[PDB]
Amino acid sequence: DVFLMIRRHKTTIFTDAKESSTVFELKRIVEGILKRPPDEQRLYKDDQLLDDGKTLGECGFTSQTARPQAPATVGLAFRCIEPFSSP
Amino acid sequence: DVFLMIRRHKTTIFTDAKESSTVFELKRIVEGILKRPPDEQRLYKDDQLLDDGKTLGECGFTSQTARPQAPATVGLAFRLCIEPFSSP
Amino acid sequence: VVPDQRSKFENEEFFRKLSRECEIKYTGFRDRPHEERQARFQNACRDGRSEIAFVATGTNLSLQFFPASWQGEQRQTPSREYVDLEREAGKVYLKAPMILNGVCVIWKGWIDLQRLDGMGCLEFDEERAQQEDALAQQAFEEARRRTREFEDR
Amino acid sequence: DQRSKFENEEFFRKLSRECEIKYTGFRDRPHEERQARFQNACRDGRSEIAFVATGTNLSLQFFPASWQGEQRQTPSREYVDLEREAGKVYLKAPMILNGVCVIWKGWIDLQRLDGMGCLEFDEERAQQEDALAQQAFEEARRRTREFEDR
Amino acid sequence: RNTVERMYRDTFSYNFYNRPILSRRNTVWLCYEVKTKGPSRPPLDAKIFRGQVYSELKYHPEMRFFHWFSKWRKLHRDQEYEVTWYISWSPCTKCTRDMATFLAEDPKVTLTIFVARLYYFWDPDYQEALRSLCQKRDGPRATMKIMNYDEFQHCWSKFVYSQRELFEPWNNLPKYYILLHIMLGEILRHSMDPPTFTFNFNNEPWVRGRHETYLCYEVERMHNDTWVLLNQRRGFLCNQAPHKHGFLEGRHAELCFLDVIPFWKLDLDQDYRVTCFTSWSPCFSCAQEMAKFISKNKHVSLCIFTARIYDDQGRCQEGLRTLAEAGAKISIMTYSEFKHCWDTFVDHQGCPFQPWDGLDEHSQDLSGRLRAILQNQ
Amino acid sequence: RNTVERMYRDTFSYNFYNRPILSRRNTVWLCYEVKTKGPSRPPLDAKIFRGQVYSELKYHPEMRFFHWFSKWRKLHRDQEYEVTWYISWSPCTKCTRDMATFLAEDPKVTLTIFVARLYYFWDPDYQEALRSLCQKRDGPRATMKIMNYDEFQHCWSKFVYSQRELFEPWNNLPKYYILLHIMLGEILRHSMDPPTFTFNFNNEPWVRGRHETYLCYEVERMHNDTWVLLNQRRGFLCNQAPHKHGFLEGRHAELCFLDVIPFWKLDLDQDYRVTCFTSWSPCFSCAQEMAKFISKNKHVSLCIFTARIYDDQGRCQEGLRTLAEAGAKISIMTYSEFKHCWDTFVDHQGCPFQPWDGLDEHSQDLSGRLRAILQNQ
Amino acid sequence: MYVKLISSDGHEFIVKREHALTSGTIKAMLTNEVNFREIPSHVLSKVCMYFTYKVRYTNSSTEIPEFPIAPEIALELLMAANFLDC
Amino acid sequence: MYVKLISSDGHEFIVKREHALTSGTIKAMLTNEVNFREIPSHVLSKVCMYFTYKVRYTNSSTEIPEFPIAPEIALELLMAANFLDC
Amino acid sequence: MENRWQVMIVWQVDRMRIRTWKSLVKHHMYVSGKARGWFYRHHYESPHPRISSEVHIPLGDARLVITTYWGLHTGERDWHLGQGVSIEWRKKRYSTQVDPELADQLIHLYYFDCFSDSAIRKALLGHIVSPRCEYQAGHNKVGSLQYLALAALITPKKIKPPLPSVTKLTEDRWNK
Amino acid sequence: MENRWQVMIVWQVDRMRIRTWKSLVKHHMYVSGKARGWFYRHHYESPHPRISSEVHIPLGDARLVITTYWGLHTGERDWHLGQGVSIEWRKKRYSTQVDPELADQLIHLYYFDCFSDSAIRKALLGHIVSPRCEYQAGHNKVGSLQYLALAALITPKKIKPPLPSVTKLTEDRWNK
RNA sequence: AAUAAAAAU
RNA sequence: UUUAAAAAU
Ligand SMILES: [Zn+2]
Ligand SMILES: [Zn+2]
Ligand SMILES: [Zn+2]
Ligand SMILES: [Zn+2]
Ligand SMILES: [Zn+2]
Ligand SMILES: [Zn+2]
Repeated sequence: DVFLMIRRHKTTIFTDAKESSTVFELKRIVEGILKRPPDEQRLYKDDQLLDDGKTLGECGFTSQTARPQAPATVGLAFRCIEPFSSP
Repeated sequence: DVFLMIRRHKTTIFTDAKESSTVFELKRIVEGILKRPPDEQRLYKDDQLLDDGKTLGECGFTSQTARPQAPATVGLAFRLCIEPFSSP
Repeated sequence: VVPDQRSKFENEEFFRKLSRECEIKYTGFRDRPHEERQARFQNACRDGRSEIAFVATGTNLSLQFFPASWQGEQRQTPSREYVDLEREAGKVYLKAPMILNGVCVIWKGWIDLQRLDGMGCLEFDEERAQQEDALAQQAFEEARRRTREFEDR
Repeated sequence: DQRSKFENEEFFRKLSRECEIKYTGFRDRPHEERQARFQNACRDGRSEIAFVATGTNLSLQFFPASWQGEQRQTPSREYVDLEREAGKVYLKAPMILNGVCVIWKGWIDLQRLDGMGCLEFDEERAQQEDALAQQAFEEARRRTREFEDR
Repeated sequence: RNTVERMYRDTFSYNFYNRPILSRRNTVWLCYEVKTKGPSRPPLDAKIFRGQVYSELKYHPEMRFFHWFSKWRKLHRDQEYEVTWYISWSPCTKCTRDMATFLAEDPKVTLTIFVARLYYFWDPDYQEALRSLCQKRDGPRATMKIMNYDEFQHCWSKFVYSQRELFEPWNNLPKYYILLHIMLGEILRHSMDPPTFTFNFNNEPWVRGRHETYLCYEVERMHNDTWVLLNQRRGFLCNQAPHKHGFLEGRHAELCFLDVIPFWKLDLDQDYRVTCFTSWSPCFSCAQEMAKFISKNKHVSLCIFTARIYDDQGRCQEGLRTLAEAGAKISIMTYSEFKHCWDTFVDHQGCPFQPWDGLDEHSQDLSGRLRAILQNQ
Repeated sequence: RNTVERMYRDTFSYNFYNRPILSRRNTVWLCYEVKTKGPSRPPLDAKIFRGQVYSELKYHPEMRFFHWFSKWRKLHRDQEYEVTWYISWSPCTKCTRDMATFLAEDPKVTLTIFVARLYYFWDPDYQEALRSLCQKRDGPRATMKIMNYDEFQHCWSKFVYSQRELFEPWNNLPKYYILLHIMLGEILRHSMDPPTFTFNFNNEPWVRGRHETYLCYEVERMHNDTWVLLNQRRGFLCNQAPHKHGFLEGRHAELCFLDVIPFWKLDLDQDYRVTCFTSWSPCFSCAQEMAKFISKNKHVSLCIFTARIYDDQGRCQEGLRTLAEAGAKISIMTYSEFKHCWDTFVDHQGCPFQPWDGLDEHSQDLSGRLRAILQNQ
Repeated sequence: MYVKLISSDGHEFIVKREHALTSGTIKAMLTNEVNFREIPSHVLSKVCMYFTYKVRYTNSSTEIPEFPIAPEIALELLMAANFLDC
Repeated sequence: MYVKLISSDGHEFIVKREHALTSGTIKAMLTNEVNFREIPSHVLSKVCMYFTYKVRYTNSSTEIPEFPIAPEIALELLMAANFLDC
Repeated sequence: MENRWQVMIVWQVDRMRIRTWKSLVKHHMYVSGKARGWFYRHHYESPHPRISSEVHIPLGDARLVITTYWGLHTGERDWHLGQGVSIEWRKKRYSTQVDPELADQLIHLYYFDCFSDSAIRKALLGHIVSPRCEYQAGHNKVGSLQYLALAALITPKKIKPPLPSVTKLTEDRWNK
Repeated sequence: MENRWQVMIVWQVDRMRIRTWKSLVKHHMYVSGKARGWFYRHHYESPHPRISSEVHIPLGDARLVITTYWGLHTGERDWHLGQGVSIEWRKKRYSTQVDPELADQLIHLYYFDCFSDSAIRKALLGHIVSPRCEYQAGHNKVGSLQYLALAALITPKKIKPPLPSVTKLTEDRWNK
């Protein structure tokens, strides 16, 4: 299991998920919070849009990339990478 | 200057020569002892026949290759047999 | 304390051992020949005047088997510990009662004589819990929860 | 004998060649300060001045004769003179090296604080010096200790 | 093993024996403490470092301390630190220069170095490095001092495996301390603060409150029938107030001076002139000691320039007479001598000298008094 | 540094003092000598290596010596060498295993080791490693011995900065030497050659040429109402002929035995039986001391078995009775005991026991004499 | 099944109720929304990270990874931990 | 201007007169051919190498090269040296 | 009859680690007072043929025994792991084995000074924090964020030589 | 009146090399007898403001004087090489400077034991050779085949610490 | 009392 | 007297 952090519109969510889970399950998980259909939702990694059909292994990300102290950072879009606050 | 050793038919000559000296000058040098014209004689390096016109720089050998404690090894022929040294 | 013991046995990963099938090997006389190794193994098992060592491959844990006479005095043993080869054709069964972090446990294992290797598993013990001193059990249980962080004034 | 030694042996790690030399006093101070202090040392004659060959370890040191005291009159007396040239200073220094008497002559450009130096055989003092001492040194430098013991 | 939290009693008694000249102390023991600016509070860190004198430069305790400090300083950039060293040997030349550079890079570290003994204090290169590290105020201040009874006791209490025993000073602790203090004052070229010179040097006939003698000195050597100054021999010193831990009977400045002179290793085959400028005349005992010293050391001539005549019980006149008869030249300070002392031994910051009231009259009267004392017998 | 031509007197006396149990001797000094095979000649090489006992295995004196020696070995490839070590501490376990490996690799070096103290002599692993390195006669022969007066004196002669003078042995050199020799003999499990056993163990009433007394001993322990042997504790020892540098008064074998009994740290709460076999019966003083020791130590029992009864001047009868009153059983070897001693304490090479003529008759005579002596008082 | 946290600067996180149960203040408070008066967004993120790590390794006792910290943020992270008794 | 040397084993060398002049035996003996009863051919090669080496570096006293030798050849080379009085 | 046997989980280490443990314990027992009250029983004070040394830490009314073993059966061919260690917890006639990590945890509860109660409010006020924790082996667990943040703000003291921790003593560098 | 000067050749070296030179000379003068007879004049025994020491080596009637110098500005900008060395050879009033290598050769002619005249005789007889040349720096010149062969046959002794040699003293490190 | 300092280890 | 041994340096 790996932890992930999703940020968009200055809204953040933290969750744990399986390695082999595909992006469709990610959209299903975020649906229970954002209450919109998975289809229109599209993910982002390094400001690169993630197509509807995607998997962790195909993306190249591994369990080492996502850690409890260093989760993978991926943006989201609906039908802006806001940096964290500073001292 | 460099020092050189030439071995042929169990006959060897020790002499010094300038860096830029061409093989023609070497043949002249060996002429005084072998009493043979330079032209027909041919040299050898690592079992590789040397053309009539050859120079050190073109050959790539340098003053580092030849030392008084380890002169360049070259074979000779007339008009090849690399005889090794004796053993204890 | 028995329900707490069971809960910890089932949920808390207390040692490098994970209370599952773990491969073990006989460590005695490795540099000696294979036939000599197993001959001495069987001779010691029968005689009972030597110590027997087993090591789990994936960890540094070892099970060292000491004759009961070596220790200074005989200890009361409500359970029975045994090491015998007769039950099988060439397999030796090992039963080891212990007390790990305050929970009484039985380590069971088997070893094949021919290959000088085998496996071991760990199982909860229920009968001896009531036998054990409740005073020491509860004191240990309290002690293993306290934290030195900010403990004193 | 002395002339043959000088010409042949290339003795003493110096080959009597026109070699690069430079003033090294106060390398840390700025160029103008270095030049000023060099000029003051040359004129006053109360400080020390060193001239080093560029690519080697040898260096020639000029110490005021007062420091060592016990003065000895020297033929062709050493000199550091700025009268010859407006921009250059000439240096002459008699010496004895490995049993042969020599002169070291060089010049330094006060603007660049460097220049050239060379070694020249000296014919005069060689015959003046004690025959006994030079003969003894010549004997000493000829012998080898090997197999000498009884 | 390089670091130790404490050292054993034999180690402390062997390595911190503060004799100015000790051999076989091949190890450098560096006790250290780190503190922060503010009210006095227990040190943040305090340990010991070790190393031979002949080891590689990167292993000397000073380089090790600074290597440790570089990393230990990451936590708080804003913090400004005070460092206190108690070191058996004073840092070496290379270490001295590298320490200068290190403190130059970080302007937020104030270092004090307490040395039991001075290492190679007669090496001109080391003297230059010490002056660069310490004397020059443009570079960050790196204070250096000799250790006294207080510092030895503090070490014994905080840097030794003592079992509540009490510090037992060795034989010559204060003598060696004063010698080292004078030597370090020579090397670092300390100067008198103007207020002390103004208060102690006045020649007025009657004064109150001055119970301390100040003595400035300078040596000169014969060469080619000329007096050539030794700029290395120049400084001043005051008397030691009596103290239970130091001298039970505090030494007069003259005794300290005569104790120092043998450590200059002046050559026997030459001739030296030592000129002293004082605020008080020598007393009876000081006069006899100086006279004996001059009598035994025929290669030294002594000249004294006093500011006021110290007379008590009538023995002072006899002391001055015997001192003059021994060979020493005694005279009185005039305007020229006062100005020379002001420009030489005082931190005048470029300011000029301001003669006080009745200076010439008092000088003339004291000159007449001295003439009477030296002539009448 | 690591290599030194010699060493100062202070370090030699501090480190080579051979008390069996010493602390604070944390350095190992290895004085090595190399000679050409066979005839005596000045060593081709000899120096000293230093090393902390806690340093890494590569920096130990032995490993350093062999690292140097491998490269030194490629100048005369065809020569065979003898190497002699004088080492303050016995080589560690790892050094022992590695020396065994190196010596097996190159059969063209002889190694002799002399040791002052025995490092960790009570460690089972160290004993096994020493047996591997030294016990084998078929395999690599690396001799080990304890240093006596002679070895220490030679080390002084050739490896000390002793301005020409004489070596003064410390207090208890011979006692410590005999203790260490006994311990080492136990560790390596030495054994008598058949000739000595034959010529000394005979029970003939009349003998000639045997004035030195032998002894063998083995400890045993109570457990579960049964005697259990300790293969750890077995060995034989004799008496020391008086010599100038040894005990000036001759030291009896029984006295050495008594001196060593305390070292085994036998537990008081247990019960032990010590079985001793002697060619000659204890003398009066020996029996007195044995009885005294037995009385003081109530946790030990003795079982003496004598080959030939010794009655020179009649004093022995009193000593035997004191032993009896102490509680020490006494008997005479029959055939069984003789054969057991032969098979347990001799390098018989598998050979069988060969009793001599009239063994049983003489044994019965001795038994009768002993019974008559003991029954009456 | 999630508790919403509002950063003092106006950011939003959501963390499972079980994770928030580790914090005494949030456990007592839990309505499904919480507002933090002084905790900045980065400090709220760091305390959420601490919750994540502790939950991941609350029971594991073998090979516990490291928890990176920085001196500049440590002071206010400790302040937030005190406030939350985490 | 070249002296001839005969190896006892059946090999021939030649070296200038000046080079051989360094050797006392050859210097006294020298006829333009020399025969050595015991010196093997390899030892003759080594001694000629030494002759050229010293003739090159007899005068220079700066950065002199090392003259290789091997222990197994040492005894025979020493015997040849003593015979030749080099 | 069937043989009576006794079983114990014998950690396995190399000899050098055991010797370092022994040295450190002795030093901190005699020269330094940080380990005063600990008991060190020499090899001749135990009848067991395999015990090499016992260190008894009185945990108040209870006890913790660390036992080293010689000539153990592992008989590793390289010999690099021929010895061993063991940890046990005693109270009157009760006896149990303990984890190395839990062993140091229980050790640190009594002896080595740690952050006091007031250290949380001291950080809030910025007041100098003292005394500081010098035994990190006693907090191998997942501590509260308060403790972790406090440790990050103020780093532990690193005594020299290091304090004795069973965790360092009993670890497997060979396999890792 | 023109100024007068004294002219010397001063091989620039760094502090540590001179220090080691002094230490080795003192060691072999006092601790060992190999350098017995050498005189070491301290810094305070010479009026010269720049001298730092003097080593006098009596070579028969003549003498060899190795001097070291202080505080010269001659040293490099890094100030690595602030010190210098120089060698003279004095006989009564006569004097002459000496090359470092020739200085070592002259030194070896008197003091350190070398191969005896019978060394070669014993070498060709196969018997032992006593003693052997312990000082290699004294044969800097390439010598007779006898020496090269004999040295190749028997390795020279390595004294510890190394014998003092001027060539090692004045060797050029950075400007190789 | 003496150590000018790797004269030591 | 004592050191079971890096208990120190
Ligand atoms: Zn330094
Ligand atoms: Zn006075
Ligand atoms: Zn070792
Ligand atoms: Zn007797
Ligand atoms: Zn703590
Ligand atoms: Zn020689």
